[PDB]
Amino acid sequence: AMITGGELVVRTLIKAGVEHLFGLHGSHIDTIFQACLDHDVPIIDTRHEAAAGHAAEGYARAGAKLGVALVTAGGGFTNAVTPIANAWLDRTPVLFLTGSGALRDDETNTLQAGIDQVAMAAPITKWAHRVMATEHIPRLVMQAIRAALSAPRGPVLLDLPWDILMNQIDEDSVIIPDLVLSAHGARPDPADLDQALALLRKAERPVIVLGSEASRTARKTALSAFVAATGVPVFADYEGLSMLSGLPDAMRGGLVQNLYSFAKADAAPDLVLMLGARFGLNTGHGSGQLIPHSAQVIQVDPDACELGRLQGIALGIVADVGGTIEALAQATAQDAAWPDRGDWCAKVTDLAQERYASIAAKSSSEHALHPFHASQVIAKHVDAGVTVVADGALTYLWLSEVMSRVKPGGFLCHGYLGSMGVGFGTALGAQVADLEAGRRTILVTGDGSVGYSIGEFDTLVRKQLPLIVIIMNNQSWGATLHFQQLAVGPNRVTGTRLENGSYHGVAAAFGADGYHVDSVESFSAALAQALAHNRPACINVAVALDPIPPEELI
Amino acid sequence: AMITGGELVVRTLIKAGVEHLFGLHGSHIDTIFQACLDHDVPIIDTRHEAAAGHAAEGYARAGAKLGVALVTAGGGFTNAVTPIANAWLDRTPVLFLTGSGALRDDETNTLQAGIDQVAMAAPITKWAHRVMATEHIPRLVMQAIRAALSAPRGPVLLDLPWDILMNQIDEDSVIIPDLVLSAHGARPDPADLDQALALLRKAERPVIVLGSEASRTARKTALSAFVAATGVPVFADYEGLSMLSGLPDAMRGGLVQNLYSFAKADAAPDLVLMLGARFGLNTGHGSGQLIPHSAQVIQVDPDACELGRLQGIALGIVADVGGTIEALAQATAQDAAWPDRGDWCAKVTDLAQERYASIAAKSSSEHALHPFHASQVIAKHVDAGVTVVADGALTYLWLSEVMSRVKPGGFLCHGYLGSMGVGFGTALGAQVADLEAGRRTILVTGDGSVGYSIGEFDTLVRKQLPLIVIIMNNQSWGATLHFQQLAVGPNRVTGTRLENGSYHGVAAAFGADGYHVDSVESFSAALAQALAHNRPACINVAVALDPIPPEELI
Amino acid sequence: AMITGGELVVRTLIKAGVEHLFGLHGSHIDTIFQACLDHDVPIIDTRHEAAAGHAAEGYARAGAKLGVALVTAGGGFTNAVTPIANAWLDRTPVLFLTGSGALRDDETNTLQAGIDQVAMAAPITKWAHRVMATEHIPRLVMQAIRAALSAPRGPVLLDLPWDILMNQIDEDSVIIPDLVLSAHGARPDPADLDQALALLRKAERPVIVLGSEASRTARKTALSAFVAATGVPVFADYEGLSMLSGLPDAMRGGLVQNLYSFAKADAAPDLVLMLGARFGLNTGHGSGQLIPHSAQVIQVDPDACELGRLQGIALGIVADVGGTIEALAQATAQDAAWPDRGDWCAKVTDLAQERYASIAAKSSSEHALHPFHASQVIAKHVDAGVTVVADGALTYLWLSEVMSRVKPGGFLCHGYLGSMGVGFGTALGAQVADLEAGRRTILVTGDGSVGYSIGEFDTLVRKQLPLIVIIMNNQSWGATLHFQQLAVGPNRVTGTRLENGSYHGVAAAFGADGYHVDSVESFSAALAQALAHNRPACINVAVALDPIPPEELI
Ligand SMILES: COP(=O)(O)[C@@](O)(c1ccccc1)c1sc(CCOP(=O)(O)OP(=O)(O)O)c(C)[n+]1Cc1cnc(C)nc1N
Ligand SMILES: COP(=O)(O)[C@@](O)(c1ccccc1)c1sc(CCOP(=O)(O)OP(=O)(O)O)c(C)[n+]1Cc1cnc(C)nc1N
Ligand SMILES: COP(=O)(O)[C@@](O)(c1ccccc1)c1sc(CCOP(=O)(O)OP(=O)(O)O)c(C)[n+]1Cc1cnc(C)nc1N
Ligand SMILES: COP(=O)(O)[C@@](O)(c1ccccc1)c1sc(CCOP(=O)(O)OP(=O)(O)O)c(C)[n+]1Cc1cnc(C)nc1N
Ligand SMILES: [Ca+2]
Ligand SMILES: [Ca+2]
Ligand SMILES: [Ca+2]
Repeated sequence: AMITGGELVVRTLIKAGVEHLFGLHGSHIDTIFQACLDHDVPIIDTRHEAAAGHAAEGYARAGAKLGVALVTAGGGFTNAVTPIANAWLDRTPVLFLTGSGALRDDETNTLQAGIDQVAMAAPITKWAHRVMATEHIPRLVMQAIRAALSAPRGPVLLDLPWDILMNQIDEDSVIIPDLVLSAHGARPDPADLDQALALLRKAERPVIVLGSEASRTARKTALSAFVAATGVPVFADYEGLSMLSGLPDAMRGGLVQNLYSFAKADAAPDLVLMLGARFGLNTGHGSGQLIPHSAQVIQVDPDACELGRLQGIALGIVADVGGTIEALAQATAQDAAWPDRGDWCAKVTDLAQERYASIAAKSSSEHALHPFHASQVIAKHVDAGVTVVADGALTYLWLSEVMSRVKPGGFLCHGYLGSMGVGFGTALGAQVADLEAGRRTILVTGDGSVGYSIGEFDTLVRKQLPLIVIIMNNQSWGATLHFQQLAVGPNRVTGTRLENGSYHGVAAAFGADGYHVDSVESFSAALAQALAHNRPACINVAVALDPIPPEELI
Repeated sequence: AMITGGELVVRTLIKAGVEHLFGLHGSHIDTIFQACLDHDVPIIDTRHEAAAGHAAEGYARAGAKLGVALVTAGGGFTNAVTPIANAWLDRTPVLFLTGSGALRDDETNTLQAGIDQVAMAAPITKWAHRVMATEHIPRLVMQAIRAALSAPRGPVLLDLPWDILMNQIDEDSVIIPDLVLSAHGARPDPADLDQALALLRKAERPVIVLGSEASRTARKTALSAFVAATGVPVFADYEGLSMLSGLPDAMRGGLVQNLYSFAKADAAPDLVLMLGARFGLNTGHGSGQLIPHSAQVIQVDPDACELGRLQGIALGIVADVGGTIEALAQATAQDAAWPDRGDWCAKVTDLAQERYASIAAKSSSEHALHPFHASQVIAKHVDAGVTVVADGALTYLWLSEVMSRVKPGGFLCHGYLGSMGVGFGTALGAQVADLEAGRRTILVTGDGSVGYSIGEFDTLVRKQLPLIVIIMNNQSWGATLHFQQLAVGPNRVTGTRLENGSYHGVAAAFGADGYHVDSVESFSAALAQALAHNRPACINVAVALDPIPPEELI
Repeated sequence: AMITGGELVVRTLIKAGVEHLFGLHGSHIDTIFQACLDHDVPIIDTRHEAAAGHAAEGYARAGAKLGVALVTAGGGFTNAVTPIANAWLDRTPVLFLTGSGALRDDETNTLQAGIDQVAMAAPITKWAHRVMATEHIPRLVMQAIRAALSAPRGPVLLDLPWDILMNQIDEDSVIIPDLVLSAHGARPDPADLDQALALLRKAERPVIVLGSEASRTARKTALSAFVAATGVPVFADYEGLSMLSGLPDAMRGGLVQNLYSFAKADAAPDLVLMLGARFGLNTGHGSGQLIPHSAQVIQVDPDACELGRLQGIALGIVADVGGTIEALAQATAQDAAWPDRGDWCAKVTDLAQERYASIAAKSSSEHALHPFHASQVIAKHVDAGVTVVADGALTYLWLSEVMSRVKPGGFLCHGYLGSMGVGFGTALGAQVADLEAGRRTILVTGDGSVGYSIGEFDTLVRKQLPLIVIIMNNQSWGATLHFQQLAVGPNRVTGTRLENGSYHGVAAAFGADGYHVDSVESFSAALAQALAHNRPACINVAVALDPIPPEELI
């Protein structure tokens, strides 16, 4: 009859539909651990709270659902701050559940207390709040979930004092609310949708650019219907890329990065329809190099701040991206009078091929394995049944060159934070979500980045998650070493070299399969072997450092 | 060719469509004052930054547009804090432009610097930011405006360093952006809209409740079309009241407080459609006294946190309230005949009438003028050409009982903050907005509350604003004195009596017309005379303290 | 046996030795009001929380003790923010006690809640904290007081939820702690004190500069002993000025401002001993105009950040200023071998006279009363039995010219915030403290500044505080109008004129004595008459606008 506050948390999460949590144990949060045991709710316990926080992100991004992180008081929270900051800029729906010092014995200099965790998370969350009463738990947890899941998606910090969690109350008096929040996002006014479709109809070279919000809602059947009716080529940033996987080949522009060479071929887009894609790092800021200044821009984003923040736009609609794609498909289903644009769809594909073929001709593995050749080996295994998680710096910049011609089930790369090392946790959580959908997860990381969470091979083995970790070992912090050589001088390299360590040996010591390769053939076999087994795998790949990816210079 | 940073602010403001500013001069913000002088943009300068901030709120609320407050470094900002907090909780679109210490001489213990103004405003603003470069001004001002105007509406702080404002750049080097933000808000998914209407048709006693976001968008014709087609009675909180003024009489429930006596009469609403109305103070929190626990609730709000915040709902839609109303009118114009609902509308009217009649029978002006009788005198002068601003606890609690039967052009009352004294500034700015709309502003306030900004009679006289200030003088901080008597004891009054001061004398000293009255006949005459003149006025009304308004008890 | 949380607050304040509180009533904080009634502890209730907050500052500054402000939830707190910011930069010990929304019904959109008051005050307090349990009240209130009173002095925000205050607990179980904090501040290491005294002994032109921390501890008998033994001239900023009142005339350098002309007469100080005085607005930043670059600087400040922040120093000691003055006196009491320096003490006095005599020759009241002549009239009445509070801009800049030759009991002027209008509240609280010591308080304010808190004449009358309010009426926001004329042009004056209002008429309407004067003779009589009566007084003084004070240009 009397239940704990931690029991109230879990019962509310269950009603919200959460099936997995990611965390690291603390006594402060044991009531949640105990309640999850009773309800058969798995908590994937990691070796670092950061890895657990990133895992919650990866699960959310790969699964297009809510991710739930569970950390303890003090160091538990502070270790989860990078994940929060990452999810903030990436717009990923994660409920960060954290313990804190009991409300009683406030200001007593006790263990794991004395830190204002809410204030620390306030600048990097949609909502950061501390629970003041055990009876408030169900409604506040549900409020937190509603905040995280709504447009634009983002992290929420819910702080649960040890006091509030251990407290026992009458279960018959406290109500557990349902998640009553519409799955269909708000759509544009018909007049705005008409104006958008009217501009798209008279455009000579229209282009659609998808952002992260297009991935969160994942209206794939609606997207295909709109694209098949209009015949407009679709581009996407890293986070929007997996949304292109269900589209016909002739309509796939790929990553927005290869819209760079369009100005030179006098093929700079006439109209650009930005759906969730923001003006920033991925879309070339307000330089006009990707999104042209001469082009008329229709931008749809749940945040009005983003509406033409770095560039003049022709139309700015505040609405949900999933709802807009749904609306665009619905309106165009009865239209049936759209221009051909087959020649324009051929031009965007040829220009993307022009880029890829140019890089291939300049790449050679005559002495050491070229990063681009290493990227191709992975690309050969990438389809709708595979989630690719990208970390490192040169590693991801090289990998992006092969990603726009394959159709991944998921592509989870760096966002605005660009924080090295987030990939391991991200991929771990992604694999948990991929197990549900019957997909395989592959992490492509740098030798520098992998060291951040290399202890997670233990978690892979303990939890039997068949994640394949590919380390692009160029014996250094690559892109930073490249900056030292190019921006300062060839003899000005310090603190960027990493000429030590057997990463596959580390993985083997944790119980995971460890491969080490230094050629195309050996890497091909190791990757094929890793895919064939239902085990955690590490593939340490010896890769050349000298080559400069086009995206580094740009 | 060379223009100041202040010029960039003003040129962006003009391109945004702002015609009035409210502020207090400072040397740090002089470049904005000088630029407004050149462009003939009037800055209504007050005697307190709080009044200027409140005036911008009142201008925003009465004119259903963007209010712009303009304050200086240090104390200029800190004096604007209450207006910011008030605009935050009330959801009013106000751009707060503030000066700050120069970026040069940072951390030099200089005049009006040394306080982190953004950090202070961050917990109570949609966005708070400090400009780092003069070149960034136009895009940042525009971004701030887009943030303020978008759902849910709210205040934005733009911190503009003296250094940044004084700096001069070539006018052709930085472009002034247009306000490219759709005036049409996002609307619900057709499926959600159809479920809402399906519930509305099936309901036996359906009710609509409007909130602040309905007033901000002001889709009056759409609301009228939707209401007439469905025949469903409409209620509103304080801020949504003026949106009932264009609606047919039989469909008017008045203020949401009227729902209280519906449970006793077995007439508790079967269904309630909440449009912008949040679960909180004005709707009876989660008590179920106004919004019944047994009712099926359709809630429409731009913020997902609010959806079923304190009470379980049947359907939670995240969308713009104005866009939703427009979508509801559009859908109900082209569907099947809706049920009559004539008898239910009559029941709503009669219960509101029975409350009004019950108070009138218990109100007696023998010995001293009764607050309800004083409220009736004002009520006989309220219509579409009148904006009523309410302050002062017991004052507005009594005044609310007469506001449902009348149809004001605007009704600006306390929100969640419930800060005494905000009314004067609010009414001052509302009068500026009413002047271009051809309306008259009347402030109804307490003797305690008026003292906060009593120096604004000077501003009324200097700027020739014909605001009528009605002071309900019960010679005390009334409601708080009642709290002491009811909750503690009869001999337990302390710090709540104000048995001093001729407020009509104060106004006269500032040059305003000053009336002192103590009866129905004398107050009627004074108010009639004040309405007949194009002059600012103060009517000091001696009123009884003992009467307890129904709304105080509940 | 069972007592409220508000009772615990008052019992703790009593044990701390507080005899007065300054506030404005709210139901949220009624338990404190009720407990003060029972214990005969006066709460000076004002007409604005800002005035109450400033009153707490003034009481603290004039009394050299702890000031206690008491404000309610929501608007109560936000109205008190300017006082907090002012006390923060001024380093004045004030305990800001604020109500807030009950911890139960957190996140319920209820009255006066939903604002994070702690986060808003965090950037401008030594400590901002919310009380989480009724049992914690006594220890946390005492902790707050210890924080405010210790070096450097500053404001503390203690947030007391309505919940926590109304809660009743067993009085026999909760202990009320004593204030156990040493009144003698920490002193420098003997080696540092020796090095300081050794530099002072060989110096040709040594000067002592006192800051606010010298006033807070007020070690007057120790200061005189050190000055009489060494014969070093003593300067002070506005806040340190009253500490010079017990010194011999030949040792009084006055305000640090007249150290400006020392470089021209080749009398730029050889050594400067800064005691609590910071590098900033009052000491001419790091320009070298007051504190020379060639001079060796010994700086003593409880904050290490301040130790040579804008200028190179020779010795930096982190210690309490009161403890240092005590230590300097103790060491020099047995020394008795100090150089004469009578000629240097004569030179500093002559240079101060040179300044005063130069201004007098340029001042004329032939057409309108000159601000300097008006300042002289006040100066004639200023001694150890008088506290002078200075507001306005030109008003205080002119008044500072006559202050360095009189010996005020107190001088409370603007600090770094420079916030216009703070003077009324400041003076009101100062008068309460002056009633204890048998002193009279005189506020010298501008016509612009007085409008901020002009309703406080009511409080003066209600509480029978004999404060004399002198308004220097130049029909405008003077210094800002001067900036428009000098920095932009003679025809570029907007929003700075105030050609309306009878301020004495306003004061008379509130029940206070109202004088209006426009000549030396009439002002002399009005001031003499105001001093003769034990009543609140307003002296509206017609004063010339055109004259430019030397401190404005500098
Ligand atoms: C009472 O609180 P407890 O939860 O029991 C814990 O916080 C603790 C217990 C006793 C002393 C100090 C800390 C402890 S003790 C503890 C186990 C440490 O395991 P380890 O194998 O390192 O040493 P040992 O105890 O087996 O000798 C954990 C995970 N926590 C929670 C925790 C999680 N993540 C981070 C970053 N810091 C933490 N303190
Ligand atoms: C331009 O800025 P850069 O400093 O060069 C850097 O931030 C970056 C990020 C994205 C693309 C290119 C460079 C990068 S790139 C980089 C090297 C990564 O080395 P890694 O071995 O993982 O991959 P690779 O580049 O050698 O293939 C570092 C250390 N940083 C700074 C950094 C430090 N610590 C953390 C948590 N995150 C970071 N991003
Ligand atoms: C329940 O809380 P209460 O303390 O009773 C109070 O906050 C209140 C009471 C009923 C409705 C709304 C607010 C009220 S009501 C109230 C008295 C208002 O006096 P006034 O003479 O203005 O009008 P009236 O009641 O006599 O008609 C005060 C001082 N307060 C606290 C307060 C103090 N300072 C500021 C800036 N805002 C505030 N709300
Ligand atoms: C150099 O900056 P300035 O803007 O000129 C100003 O801040 C100032 C402060 C100290 C000395 C000189 C000027 C001043 S001086 C000033 C005029 C004060 O007029 P007042 O009638 O009170 O006295 P006087 O100068 O005419 O004798 C104003 C409005 N401001 C800006 C301001 C606005 N609102 C608040 C709460 N505090 C402020 N300080
Ligand atoms: Ca690498
Ligand atoms: Ca009243
Ligand atoms: Ca003046």
